Order: sequence, then structure tokens, then C-alpha cells
Amino acid sequence: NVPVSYNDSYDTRILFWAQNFSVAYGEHWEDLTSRTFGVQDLNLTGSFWNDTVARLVLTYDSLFGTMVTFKFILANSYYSVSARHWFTLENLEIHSNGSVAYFNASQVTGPSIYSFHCEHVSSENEDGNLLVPDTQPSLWQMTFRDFQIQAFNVTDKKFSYASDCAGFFSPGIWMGLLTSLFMLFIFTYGLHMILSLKTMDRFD
Amino acid sequence: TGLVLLYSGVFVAFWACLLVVGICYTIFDLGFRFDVAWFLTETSPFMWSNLGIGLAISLSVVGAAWGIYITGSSIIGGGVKAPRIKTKNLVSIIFCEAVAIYGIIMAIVISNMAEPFSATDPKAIGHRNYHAGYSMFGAGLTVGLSNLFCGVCVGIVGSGAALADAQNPSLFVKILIVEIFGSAIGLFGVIVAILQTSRVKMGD
Amino acid sequence: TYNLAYKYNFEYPVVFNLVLWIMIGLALTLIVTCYNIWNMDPGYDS
Amino acid sequence: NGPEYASFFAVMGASAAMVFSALGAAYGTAKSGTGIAAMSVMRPEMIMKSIIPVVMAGIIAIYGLVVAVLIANSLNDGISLYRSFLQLGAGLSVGLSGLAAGFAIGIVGDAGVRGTAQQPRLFVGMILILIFAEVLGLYGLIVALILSTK
Amino acid sequence: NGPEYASFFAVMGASAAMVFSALGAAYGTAKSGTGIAAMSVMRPEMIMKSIIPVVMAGIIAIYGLVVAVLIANSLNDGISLYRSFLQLGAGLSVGLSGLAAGFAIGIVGDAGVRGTAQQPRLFVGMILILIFAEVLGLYGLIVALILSTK
Amino acid sequence: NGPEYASFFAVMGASAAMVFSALGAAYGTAKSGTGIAAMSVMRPEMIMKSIIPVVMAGIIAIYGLVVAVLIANSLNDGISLYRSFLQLGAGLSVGLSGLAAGFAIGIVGDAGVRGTAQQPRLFVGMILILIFAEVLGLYGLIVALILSTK
Amino acid sequence: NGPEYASFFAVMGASAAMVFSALGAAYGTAKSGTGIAAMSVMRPEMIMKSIIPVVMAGIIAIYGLVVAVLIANSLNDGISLYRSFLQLGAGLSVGLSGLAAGFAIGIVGDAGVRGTAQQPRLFVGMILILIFAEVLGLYGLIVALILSTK
Amino acid sequence: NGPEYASFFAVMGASAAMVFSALGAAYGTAKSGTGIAAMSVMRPEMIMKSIIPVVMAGIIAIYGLVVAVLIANSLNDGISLYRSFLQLGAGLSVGLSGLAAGFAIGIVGDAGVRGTAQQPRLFVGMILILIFAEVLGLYGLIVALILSTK
Amino acid sequence: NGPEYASFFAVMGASAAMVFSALGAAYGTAKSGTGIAAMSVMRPEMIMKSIIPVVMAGIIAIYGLVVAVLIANSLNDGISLYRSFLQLGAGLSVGLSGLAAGFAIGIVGDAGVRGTAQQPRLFVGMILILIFAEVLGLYGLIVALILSTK
Ligand SMILES: CO/C1=C\C(C)=C\[C@@H](C)[C@@H](O)[C@H](C)C/C(C)=C/C=C/[C@H](OC)[C@@H]([C@@H](C)[C@@H](O)[C@H](C)[C@@]2(O)C[C@@H](O)[C@H](C)[C@@H](C(C)C)O2)OC1=O
Ligand SMILES: CO/C1=C\C(C)=C\[C@@H](C)[C@@H](O)[C@H](C)C/C(C)=C/C=C\[C@H](OC)[C@@H]([C@@H](C)[C@@H](O)[C@H](C)[C@@]2(O)C[C@@H](O)[C@H](C)[C@@H](C(C)C)O2)OC1=O
Ligand SMILES: CO/C1=C\C(C)=C\[C@@H](C)[C@@H](O)[C@H](C)C/C(C)=C/C=C\[C@H](OC)[C@@H]([C@@H](C)[C@@H](O)[C@H](C)[C@@]2(O)C[C@@H](O)[C@H](C)[C@@H](C(C)C)O2)OC1=O
Ligand SMILES: CCCCCCCC/C=C\CCCCCCCC(=O)O
Ligand SMILES: *[C@@H]1O[C@H](CO)[C@@H](O)[C@H](O)[C@H]1NC(C)=O
Ligand SMILES: *[C@@H]1O[C@H](CO)[C@@H](O)[C@H](O)[C@H]1NC(C)=O
Ligand SMILES: *[C@@H]1O[C@H](CO)[C@@H](O)[C@H](O)[C@H]1NC(C)=O
Ligand SMILES: *[C@@H]1O[C@H](CO)[C@@H](O)[C@H](O)[C@H]1NC(C)=O
Ligand SMILES: *[C@@H]1O[C@H](CO)[C@@H](O)[C@H](O)[C@H]1NC(C)=O
Repeated sequence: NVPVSYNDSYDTRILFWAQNFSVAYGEHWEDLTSRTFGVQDLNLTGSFWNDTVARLVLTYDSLFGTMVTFKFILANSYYSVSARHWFTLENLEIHSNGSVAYFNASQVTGPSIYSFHCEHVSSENEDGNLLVPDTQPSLWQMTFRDFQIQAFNVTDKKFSYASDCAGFFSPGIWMGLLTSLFMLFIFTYGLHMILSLKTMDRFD
Repeated sequence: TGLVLLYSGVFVAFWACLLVVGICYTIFDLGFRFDVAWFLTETSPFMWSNLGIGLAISLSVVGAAWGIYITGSSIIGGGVKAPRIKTKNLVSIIFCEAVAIYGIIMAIVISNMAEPFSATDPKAIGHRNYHAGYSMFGAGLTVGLSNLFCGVCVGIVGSGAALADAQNPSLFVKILIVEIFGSAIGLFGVIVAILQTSRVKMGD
Repeated sequence: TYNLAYKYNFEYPVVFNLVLWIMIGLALTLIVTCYNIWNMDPGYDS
Repeated sequence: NGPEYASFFAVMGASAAMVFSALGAAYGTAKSGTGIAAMSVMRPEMIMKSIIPVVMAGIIAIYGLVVAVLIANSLNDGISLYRSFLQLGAGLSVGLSGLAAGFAIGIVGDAGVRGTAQQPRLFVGMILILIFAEVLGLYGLIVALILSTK
Repeated sequence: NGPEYASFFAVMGASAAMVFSALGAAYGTAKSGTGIAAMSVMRPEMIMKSIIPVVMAGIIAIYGLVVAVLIANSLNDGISLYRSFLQLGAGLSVGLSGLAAGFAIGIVGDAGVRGTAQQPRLFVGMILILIFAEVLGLYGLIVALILSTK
Repeated sequence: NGPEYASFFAVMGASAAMVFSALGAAYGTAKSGTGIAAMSVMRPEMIMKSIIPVVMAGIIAIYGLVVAVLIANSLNDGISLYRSFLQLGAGLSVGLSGLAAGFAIGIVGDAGVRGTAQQPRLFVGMILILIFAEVLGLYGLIVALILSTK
Repeated sequence: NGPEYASFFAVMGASAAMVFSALGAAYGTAKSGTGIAAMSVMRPEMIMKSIIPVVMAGIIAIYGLVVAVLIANSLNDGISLYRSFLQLGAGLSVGLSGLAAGFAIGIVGDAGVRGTAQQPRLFVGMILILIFAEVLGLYGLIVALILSTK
Repeated sequence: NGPEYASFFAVMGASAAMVFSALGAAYGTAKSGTGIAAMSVMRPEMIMKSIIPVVMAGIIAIYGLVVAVLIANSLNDGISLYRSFLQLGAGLSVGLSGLAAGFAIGIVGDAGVRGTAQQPRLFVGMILILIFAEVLGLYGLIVALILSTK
Repeated sequence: NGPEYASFFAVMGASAAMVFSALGAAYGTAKSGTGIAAMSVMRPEMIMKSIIPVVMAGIIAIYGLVVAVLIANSLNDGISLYRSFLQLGAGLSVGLSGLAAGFAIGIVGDAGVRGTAQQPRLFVGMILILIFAEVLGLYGLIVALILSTK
């Protein structure tokens, strides 16, 4: 019901909400949103904080076979071109037993003041899924039907404004719109000339 | 003006809507959502490379054919009464035909430099394949538009020289000097186009 | 635990561009059509 | 160095310095060359003395080639974002001011060689107005040489 | 210090001070240059004293030349975003008002030398209207020198 | 202090006050300057008395100058967003109302001066209408003063 | 209080109440004032009788000035978003309704003074139409006072 | 209560009820006011009877005043988003249907008083078509009171 | 139920069923109302038999007022997004297809009453074309009924 919330000081730190946290090893799908945001007693073993590096470790002890942990690696750098502080989910990692998953997560960035939010941060790349595996025959797969994570500026134990993932335009649309709205200019140059080839009135 | 009201009605409503949107991204701090970095790096460099080959030849033969029908209506229009024009005044046609020779040469010189790669990350796609993508766009634009302007320049002078040859047959060899200075503009676009793609290598 | 985000759907750039480039493609088709019937010029002295 | 997209603005500074100054040199040669070929039937003696409005429009073409060679040779893989904005603003400043100096040569050079065919007293006055319209492209050059060579 | 794209607005003040004042000095030279060639076919004596409407259009170009050198010589990498907005508005002030002053010199300098041909008494009156249309470029200069030198 | 984008809206009030009042002062000088050259060819005595509609158009030029210096002298690194919006609407309100006052001066000053060539009693009535078109630029001045000084 | 961007919509109600009522008063004194010049050639007696369309077009300008002073005196650092939306709609209600009323005065005041040149019986009828085009600015005033003084 | 920006759509319906209805009331007065001048030189006795098509256009303005007063009295900070969407459609449907009703009055009132000059029998037929073009603004009134008061 | 912005598309169907329909009723009244004013100078007996295109075009406003009442009575708080899109398509298909029937009445009813003055045989044929031109406004009504009941 409530988000996961780690704290080290009297002040609160990194906090993470989802609506359906679900994972799969092989082809067995196990839903975990009932053991995470409702059970109120999580094994946050090392949940680091350093104001430039923060980790969120979730460990469940009842999963595919053995105790299986999930790692959310975040960073917080100063980018010179933007002149801001942009957080980024570095990688998200899972350690089952003597194995590391290494799910790469670009496009889960945003400015440090604001939080992230997306509707599908699932694996199993179809067109634009944000969690990509490092090697393509990957045994692990996970799926977030909702997602909201924040680090490095959590204040008063609640999320800030969300830097959303959707946007008005995607990079596949911007290439298809710069092509369609360019040969629309070629078409209305070639149609303006054929709209003005008027005939004669009389003959001799 | 009937149809120019449509072209000015869209151009006003585009920039008035970018005036309102532009003073609503800054004003409630959403500047970070603009991301001209994300536009230039997530649009494929094969799009800029093939809008350079597509505009080197096609925008040259737009200006090569714009300069032919301007002066070719003055060959046949002025040569009804004086039919000695049609053999001496063909070098006006050739001077706007040669600006399409510079198009097809500089479209297959640029096309030899585009080669595929396999990367998808804007860090894996380094700033050599991005510089090679932008320099092929900016070399087919400076050889397509500079020959679109040169081809109409040697068509307007060639149409005036074909109507001065109709009155006095001795005048054509002296107005031929003006078409020499006009056809040197097209050669100046080829010099810049071979210097924009001199140190360009695309691929990995 | 409060201040949850507004839940925009994942296909928001698709539905935005489907509505935007239709409703100004059906507005320009509507404006050009009603411009031509407004200025019809039937020819009227008799 | 600079970011990956940094060489987009220096490329559009070498393109717009040559494209926009080709449009000025094409208008200055075609608008005035229309006036040369039409005055020549009534005055075939001053046909060679009136070429000089088309060689002044051709200087606008080589004002844009001096900076488009200077930019396209100093451009390398991964320049800074400061140095590419300089060469973009050095490309628009000589191109779009050569487009103005190519318009004011076309309109003056067309009207000048018609008033010279009707009265030969205008030729010293025509080539004095044509210097004022040709230094507009020189002012854009000496501020594109300042901006690009920083 | 400031961001890397701060120098974008600072070179759009060095460009727009030069391209908008050359597009104003082109309209003052071209539009009033057809007025000289239309009046000199009847009055060839008043040629060298009718260069005053195209001389005063040439000072509009060197107003924008001075500001575009002041902006381009006060450029560094990593300037602040506040000083970058000052030089953008210092290019738009001397640029878009020099374009307005060049629009007015072109209209009253063309129509002034048409009425000066029909009457030699308008030459003092035309000059006084040319002064009022040339201080518009001067008013844009003293706001560009105030904004860029803060 | 205010955000880093806040100074953009105050320089675009200092620039929009100057370039929109200059566009109104140019249209009052250009359109009512061709009315002088069409009037004087029959009645050249009222040339210096007809400098009034280009004088009254020249006061609109300094209605925008006295707030383009007033905004550019209240500029500071890090002004608040409320202080920065007051100077945007102080530039847009003396500019676009001074552009309206210069639009009305150039229409009634051109038609009025052409009207006093054939009827000398119109000149005391034309100068009264020019007062009414002058205060449209003055009403924008006294509302740009109570916005900048807040 | 309110958000930091909240004062933008109130300033654009203070300036839109001025620049749209000054554009209505520009079209009122320029379109009617060009009819006074055509009336003056045959009827120079009723010059002072014909400033009434120019006077009543200046009443539209002071309708927009009163609301623009009333909005600009109701401004604070950190007003609510509801209060600044009230003064945006109070600026459009007297600006864009004074632009309509000033357009109507300039059209009937132009044809009215060209109709009283040929028949002075229209003069008592010309003024009676202009009151109906006057109250459109007055109706826009009394909705701008209601919206702003809430 | 509702969101912070919820009062934007209700005040926009309070402004567009007065903006678009005064723009229709002005076109009904301006276009049918030029028809009084063309009628006047032939039939001076029909002056006071031809002020009826601008009286009917004067009721188009008070159709938008009694909806803009009605919205601006029911305004409150924190109205729901549903209640304010009802008053946006209450101002768009009484302004833009009074703009259409004022368009049709200005066209049949202009041509109706042209034919009244050549023939006085049209005056009872012109006053019939002015009624049918008046109730288009009255049909927009009864759909504004449905949407606003509910 | 539905979201808070769901009731916006239903009030844009109550407004556009009255805006776009009173615009078609205004064009059929204005374009044919000049048909009565030009006809009646020749044949002044047909000003009661020939106002039937004005009365026929006064039903296009009523066809839109009917749909704008069924929509504005089915509006309650929290309608779904599905049921609100039906009332948007019921407001455009009766407004923009009444704008079509208001065109075809205004063009036919204009020329039809000129041709009835010169020959009285057209009255049976002119009223037959207004049957086929009015059912375009009725076919949009019975598709607005079939959408609004769902
Ligand atoms: C041809 O380019 C010349 C100079 C250039 C390029 C100047 C620019 C740097 C200019 O950017 C700016 C405007 C500065 C300026 C001021 C130049 C005046 C120039 C000359 O003026 C001395 C003209 C020439 C007009 C002038 O010398 C005429 C002979 C004349 O002397 C005739 C007089 O009867 C006339 C009254 C007098 C007045 C009009 C100045 O000008 O010559 C030139 O060599
Ligand atoms: C100072 O500027 C004058 C008015 C200004 C600028 C007013 C602003 C403050 C404005 O905000 C408004 C318009 C104040 C206002 C409403 C003045 C009305 C008339 C002026 O009077 C007071 C006339 C008027 C005296 C005079 O100009 C006319 C000659 C005449 O006196 C002669 C009569 O035949 C004529 C019929 C009568 C009518 C036109 C009123 O006025 O003048 C002026 O000087
Ligand atoms: C100018 O002062 C008059 C009205 C003003 C200023 C109104 C607005 C300020 C606004 O407040 C009002 C509310 C607009 C409005 C709702 C006016 C209604 C009716 C009046 O009453 C017919 C006529 C009317 C008394 C009269 O002016 C016409 C001359 C006349 O009525 C009388 C006769 O010549 C003529 C035969 C008759 C016709 C058409 C039968 O038209 O408004 C005036 O006078
Ligand atoms: C999603 C669809 C939107 C785009 C559809 C665009 C198709 C346009 C179709 C027809 C528009 C042409 C109407 C103009 C008629 C021309 C009149 C004439 O030339 O005589
Ligand atoms: C979180 O804060 C509470 C309140 O101060 C504290 O009791 C608790 O120990 C903190 N959590 C950790 C892991 O220290
Ligand atoms: C999503 O969550 C619901 C309950 O919250 C659950 O029944 C369902 O199985 C979940 N989806 C998947 C794919 O597991
Ligand atoms: C924070 O912790 C990370 C990881 O342990 C470390 O690399 C970094 O240097 C630390 N930063 C500070 C300021 O202590
Ligand atoms: C852990 O090791 C056991 C040992 O056989 C294996 O069966 C199990 O599959 C492993 N866990 C996972 C998640 O693979
Ligand atoms: C994938 O993750 C690895 C971590 O080992 C990292 O080195 C690499 O850069 C990532 N690649 C991408 C494309 O994110």
C-alpha cells in the first residue's frame, strides 16, 4: 500500500513505489508486489546513501529456489553542459546464487530535484522497454506495471514532482515526423504548380 | 492571395504556438524537458546522412531544371522571328546543365563515405559517427542549395541574353561573361562540400 | 508515502501524435473547404 | 573536448556561410544581369563598362567562401560547445549579411545600368553607391573573422 | 560558472546586431538607390549631393558593426547565463531598431530625391526628415551600449 | 534570488520597448514623410511647418527610450521572477501602444499634409488630431512607469 | 500565497488592457482622421465639428488606461493563481472589446464625415451612431471592473 | 475543492462572452453605419429611422454583458473543474453566436438601407430580416444560461 | 466514473453545436438578405413570399439549439470518457453539417430570389432546391440523436 522507504539518519532517504513488481526466472512468473509494499517488513540489507551514490537492496528469502536479492544502483553527477545535477539509475542487479544479472537501465534518468515515473519499466525488449539485459539470452525478466523512484532529494518522506518517461515525442516519431513533414513540403511545392496550370479561353 | 494565405496561416500559427510553448517550458521549470541533446543524439545519423545524398542531387536538378525552363522559353519564344538563336544560345542551357553535373558528382562522393555500424548507445556511437552524420547533411545542403541558386542565376541571365541576341547578333558573346560569373557560384559550393567531407569516416 | 505521480500511460507519445496530426489535418481540410464555399462567386446580375 | 552532438553547429556554420552568401551572389548577378542584357540593345558600347555590378556581387560569393573554408578546416571531431556556437554565429553573420549586400547590389545595379544607358553621367555615381552596398558584406566578414578566430 | 549553451545567446547577439543592421542598411541603400537613378535622368547636377540618403544608411551598418565587435570581444568559454542574456538583447536592440531606421531612410530617401528633382527647395526639408530617421539607429545604439557593458 | 532564466524576461522588456517604439516611430516618419514630398511641389512654403507629423512621430521614439534605459538600469544578477515579469509587461505596453500611436500618426499625418496643400485651414485641425494620436504613446508611457517602478 | 510564475498572467492583463485599447484608438483616430482631410477640401467650416469621432476614439484609450492602472496597482509578489487569472480576463475584456469599439468608431466616423461634406443633416445622425459604438468600450469597462475588483 | 488552475476556464468564458459579442456588435454598427452615409445624400428624411439596424446590433452587446456579469458574479476560488468547463462553454456559445448574429445584422442592415434609399417599401421588409438575425444571438443566450447556472 | 477533464469534450459538443450552427444560420440570412435588398427595387411586391429562404435558414440555428439542449441536460458530474466523446461527435456533426446547409441555403436563396423577380415561374423550383439544401441540416440532426442516446 505504501512505498518502500529507506532511511539512515533522522531524515528519510531513497523511496520506491510500484503497483506490480513481478519477476521471472526461465518461464515461471512470480508476483512480488504483495511481499514488498504491503508487508511493511523488508530485508533492506545495505541500503547505501552518500548524496552522490545510493543503493537500494531488496531481499526476499522466498523465491525461485533460494534467497534472491535485487539491487537498484543510482548515481548523482554534475553535468557541465546542463549545469545541473542529474540522477541516473546506473544498473539494476539481481544475485540469485553465484550469478549476477546486470540489467542496464538508461532512460531512467532525471534531474536530482525531481523523481522518476514510468508505466512500463519491464524487461523483454520489444521496442523501447527501459530495462535491457546485458546478454540477450537472459534467464531473468522483470516487469513494473507502475514505477516511481526518487533519490538524493527526498524531503518530508514523500515524492517530489515526477520527471516522467513518456513525453510528447519518442525518438522513433522524431525521425518519422522530420521525414513526413519534409516531403509534405515537396508535395505542396509540386501541388502548388499543378494547381496553377490554367488553360485558355479562346482558340486560333 | 488565396493559397499564400494558407501558407502564411500555418507559418504564423506554428511560430505563435512555439511562442506560447516556449514561454511555458521556461516559466514552470520544465526546461530540462526540452533536450536538444536528446534530439541530436537519438535521431539516427543515417537520417542526416541520407538527407545529404537525397538533397545533393535532387536540389541541384531542381535548380538545373528551373534554369532551363526560364531560358528555354526565351529560345523558342525569341527564336520564332530570329531562328539563328537556337544553335548559338544553347550554351546558356549547358551552363545550367552543368550544375546538375556537380550534383551527381557530389552525391556519389558523399555516398561512398556512408557505411553501417551496429551500435545504438550515443556513447557507443562515438562523436566520429555523429560528426560524419552531420557533415554529410551539411555538405549535401551546401551543394544542393548553392546549385539551386546558381542554376536559376544562369537561367535568368541566359533568358535575358537570348532576348538580346534576337535584336543584335553581336551582343551574345559579351553577355556570356555574366553567365561565367554566375556559374562560378555553383563551383564554390562544391569546394565547400569537398572540404566538409574531407576528414569524414563513418562506421565501426 | 504521499505525492504519487500522475499516471500517464506508456503510449503517450503515440496517442498525442495521433490526435494532433489528425485534428489539424481535419481542421485544415475543413478550413480550406469552408473557404471555397464562402467565396463561391456564382455570377449574379440577372 | 566537447559532447557528441557538438559538431552539428559548426557544420551549420559552414553551410549557412556559403548557402546564404550564394543567394546574395545569385541575386546580385541575375537582377543586375537582367539590366545588362536589356540596356545592351540600345547601348552596345557600355556593355563591358557595366559588368562591374556583377563582379561586385561575385565578391560576396568569395566573402562566404573565405569563412566556409576557415570553418571547415578548423572543425575537428569533438570540439567544445563554446567553439561550435562561435562558428555558427560566424556563419550566420557573413551569410545573412552577404544576403543583404547581395540584394542591395541587385536593386542598385539594375537601376544603375538603366539610368546609365539613358544618361552616361550616372556611372561615377553608380559605382559610388555600389561601394556602400558592398561594404555591408565586408562588415559581415570582419566580424566573422573575429568570431571564428577566437 | 554558467552552462555550456550560455554562449548560444551571446553569439546570437553578435550575429543579430550585424545581420539585422545590414538588412536595414541594404533597404536604405537599395530602395533609395533606385530613387537616384530615377531622378538623375533629368537632373544630372544633383547626383553627388543625393548620396546623403545612402551615406546615412551606411552609418546604420556601422552602428551594428560596433556592437557586434563589443559583444564578440567580451566572449569567454563558460560565461554566466545573465551576461549571455544581456548581449542577446544588445544585438536585438541595435539590430531590430537599425532595421526600423533603415526602413525609414529607404522610404523618405527615395521619395525625398523624387521631390528634390521636381523642386530644389526640398533638399533642406528632406535632410531634416533623414535626421529623425537616423537617430532611431542612434537610440538603438545607446541601449546596446548600456546592456552589453553591464 | 530568482532563477537563472529570470533575466531573459527583463532584457526582452528592455529590447521590446526599444524595437517596437522604433517601428512605430519609423512608420510615422516614413508614411508622413512621403506626404511632405507630394505636398511641397505645389506649396513649398509649408515645408518646415509640415515637419510636425515627423516631430510627433519622433516623440514616440523617446517614449520607448526612457523605459529601455529605466529597465536596463534596474537589471541585476538574480532578480526575482515577479520583478522580471513587471519589466516584460512594461516593454510590451509602451512598445505595442507606441507602435499603435506611430501607426495612427503616419496615416493622419500623411493624409493631413496632403490635405493642407489645397486647404490651409486644415493645418490647425490636423495638428489637433495629431495630439490625440500622440497621447496613445503617452498612455503606454505612464503605465510602463507604474510597472517598472514596482 | 501562490506559485512563482503566478504574476505572469496578471502582467499580461495589465498590458493587454493597454495595447489592445491603444490599437482600437489608433484605428479610431487614423481611419476617421483620413476622412477629415477629404471633407476639408469642399467644406472647411466643419473641421472643428468633425473632431468628435477623433475625440470619442480617445475615450476608448482612457478606458484601457483606467483598467491597466487598476490591474497594475493590484499586484503583489506572490498573488494567488485565481487572482491573476481574474486580471488576465479583465484585461482582455477591456482590451479586445475596446479594439472592437475603436474599429467601429473609425469606420462609421470615416463615412460620417464624408457624408456631412455633402449633406449637413447627417451630423446629428452621425453622432447618434457613434454613441452606440462608444458603449461597446464602456460595456468592456464595467466587466473589467467587476472581474478585477473581486 | 478543485485544482489551482481551475479558475482559468471560467474567466476565459467571462471574457469571450464580452470579447466576441462586442466584436459582433461592432461589425453590425460599422458595416451598417457606412450604409447610412450612402443613404443620406439621397433621402435625408430617413436618417432617424435607419438607426434601427445599429440599435439591434446594440442588443448583441448586452446579450454578452448579461452572461459576463453572470459568470463574474458566480466566480469563487476553488471552483471545481466541472463547474468551470460549464462556464467556458457558456461564454464561447454566447460570444461566437453573437459574433455570427452581429455579422448577419451588419450585412442585411447595410444592404437593407441601400435599398431603402431607392425605395421606401423595403423598410418593413428590412426590419423583418433584422429580427431573424437577432435571435441567433438570443438562441446563444438561452444555451448560455443553461450551461452557466447549472 | 470518469476523469475530471472528461466533461470538457461534452461541453465542446454543446458549444460547437450552437457556434457552428448559428454561423450557418447567419450566412443563410446574410447572403440571402442581400438578395431581398437587390430584388425589391425592381419587384417590390415579393417581400413576404420571398423571405422564405431567411425563415428556412432560421431552422439551422434551431437544429443546433436542440442538440445543444440534449447535451447540456445529459451533463452531470463524472461522465465517462466514452460517453463524453459521443457528445463531441454529436456536436460537430450537427454544427458543421449545419454550416454546410447554411452555405447551400445562402447561395441558392441569394440567386433564387433574383431569378424570381425577373420570372415568377422559379418560385416552385427555388423552393424545391431549398428542400434538398435544408435536409443536410436534418441528416446531421438524426445522426446527433443516434449518438447522444448512448
Ligand atoms: C565611396 O566610399 C567612400 C567612403 C566609404 C566606404 C565610407 C564608408 C566607410 C561609410 O561606411 C561611412 C558612412 C562613413 C562615411 C561618411 C563615408 C563618407 C564617405 C565619402 O564621403 C567622404 C564618400 C562619398 C559619398 C563622398 O565623398 C561624396 C564624394 C561626397 O563627398 C559628395 C559631396 O558633395 C556630398 C555632400 C558628400 C556628403 C554627401 C558626404 O559626399 O566617398 C568615399 O570614398
Ligand atoms: C488637450 O487635447 C484635447 C483633448 C485631449 C487630449 C483630451 C485627452 C486628455 C483625452 O483623454 C480625452 C479625449 C479628454 C477629452 C474628451 C477632451 C475633449 C475634448 C477636448 O476638449 C476637452 C478637445 C476640444 C477642446 C477641441 O480640441 C475642439 C476644437 C473642440 O473644442 C471644438 C468643438 O467644435 C468640438 C466639437 C469640440 C468637441 C470636439 C469636443 O471640441 O481638444 C483638446 O485639445
Ligand atoms: C443615443 O441615445 C440612445 C441610446 C443609447 C446611447 C444607448 C446605449 C448607450 C445603451 O445604453 C443602450 C442600452 C442601447 C439600447 C438598448 C438602446 C435602445 C433604445 C433607444 O430607443 C429606441 C434609442 C432611441 C431613443 C433613439 O435614439 C432613436 C432615435 C429611435 O429610437 C427614435 C426614432 O428616431 C426612430 C423612429 C426609432 C426607430 C428605429 C423606430 O429609433 O436609443 C437612444 O436614443
Ligand atoms: C487524417 C486525415 C487528415 C488529412 C486528410 C487530407 C485530405 C485532403 C482532402 C481534400 C482537401 C481538398 C479540398 C479542397 C477542394 C478544392 C477546391 C477547388 O480546387 O476547386
Ligand atoms: C528511520 O527513522 C526513524 C525515526 O527517527 C528511526 O527510528 C529508525 O531507526 C530509522 N531507520 C534506520 C534504519 O535507522
Ligand atoms: C498485477 O497485480 C494483480 C494484483 O495487484 C495480480 O493479480 C496480477 O497477477 C499482477 N500481474 C501479473 C502479470 O502478475
Ligand atoms: C560515497 O560512497 C561511494 C561508494 O562507497 C564512494 O565511492 C564515494 O566516494 C562516497 N562519497 C563520499 C563523499 O563519501
Ligand atoms: C540455486 O541453486 C540451486 C542448486 O541446484 C538451483 O537448483 C537453483 O535453480 C538456483 N537458483 C536459481 C534462481 O537459479
Ligand atoms: C551495460 O552495463 C555495463 C555494466 O557492467 C556497463 O559497463 C555498460 O556501459 C552498459 N551498457 C549500456 C549500453 O548501458
